[PDB]
Amino acid sequence: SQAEFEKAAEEVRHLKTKPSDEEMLFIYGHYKQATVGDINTERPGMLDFTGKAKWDAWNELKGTSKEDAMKAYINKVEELKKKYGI
Ligand SMILES: [Cl-]
Ligand SMILES: [Cl-]
Ligand SMILES: [Pb+2]
Ligand SMILES: [Zn+2]
Repeated sequence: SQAEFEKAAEEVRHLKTKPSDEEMLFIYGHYKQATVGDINTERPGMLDFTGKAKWDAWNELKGTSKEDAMKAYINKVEELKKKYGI
């Protein structure tokens, strides 16, 4: 639900240990897919590697519905809370 999505977006900021870059990109990609939906931008160029990594994570989810990305985002945050603590 929307209230669960809001709770998860808050709780993920409070993990006691920083998740891996892969976990952080799962969170970023699904957050975008659950809100904007399919990627609507061009991949960052030049030396913006942080931007390219985020873009690639969101691009891989093209086709996923907002509702399914939201559910996966919430589930991942709950997984991260159990893994790292809050
Ligand atoms: Cl890193
Ligand atoms: Cl589904
Ligand atoms: Pb579905
Ligand atoms: Zn907070």
